[PDB]
Amino acid sequence: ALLTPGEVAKRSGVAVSALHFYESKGLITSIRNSGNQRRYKRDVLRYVAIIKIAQRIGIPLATIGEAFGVTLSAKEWKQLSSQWREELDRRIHTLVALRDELDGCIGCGCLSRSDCPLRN
Amino acid sequence: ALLTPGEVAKRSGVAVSALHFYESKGLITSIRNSGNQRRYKRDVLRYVAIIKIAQRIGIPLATIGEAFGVTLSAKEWKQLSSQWREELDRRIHTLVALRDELDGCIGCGCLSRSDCPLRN
Ligand code: FES
Ligand code: FES
Repeated sequence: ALLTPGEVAKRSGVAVSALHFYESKGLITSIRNSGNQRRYKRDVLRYVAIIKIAQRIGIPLATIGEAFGVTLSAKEWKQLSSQWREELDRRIHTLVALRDELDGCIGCGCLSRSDCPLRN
Repeated sequence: ALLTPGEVAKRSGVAVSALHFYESKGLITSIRNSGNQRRYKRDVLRYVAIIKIAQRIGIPLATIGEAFGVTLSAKEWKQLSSQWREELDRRIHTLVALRDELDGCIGCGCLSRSDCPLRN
């Protein structure tokens, strides 16, 4: 039912301080009691789980909350999961693009401020 | 011959403070004079140029210096340029790999701590 900060932590593989962070950026929330004695809900593990994946996928921490704006059913996950992949892919290509800029420049070596793609 | 900090800056597109940084991490060097009146050498533009590309390629700032250990002739560039590309590529795939982990998990949505690749 209600998990202690230390519990969510040990079971989500992240420091308590992170749950704080993830709380400051308003990604997860708590329910104080008897002298602000905080606590979290079962599902919370699911979020942090998703949050990590998200970070691992390269999604900026902010854009996380934004997509966290639209019971974390596989239906919902389908969403964040996709928008994020599609995002990952966009990045993937940006590098593949840079990889190519490199490919050309290697044999060159002019590093011309004026014309070298790597330089622009 | 000798470029003022402000000159290397305006012509390399980076703040003077960066040349400082790039000097702290020992990537470029200066030649004080008449009351520590610093100054840089012609070639220095070339380095910073390379440094930026490097950063743009994703190469960690440290590993820059290390590869800066082995007249910046197209011969030399061939080196750093390659080791870096080869590096970029390795990264490129790591994501393509993650992209796939995602691809599978999307339709799922179990986010099982136990078995979900995205989770490990
Ligand atoms: S190094 Fe000459 S085109 Fe880039
Ligand atoms: S969400 Fe089920 S395998 Fe990853």
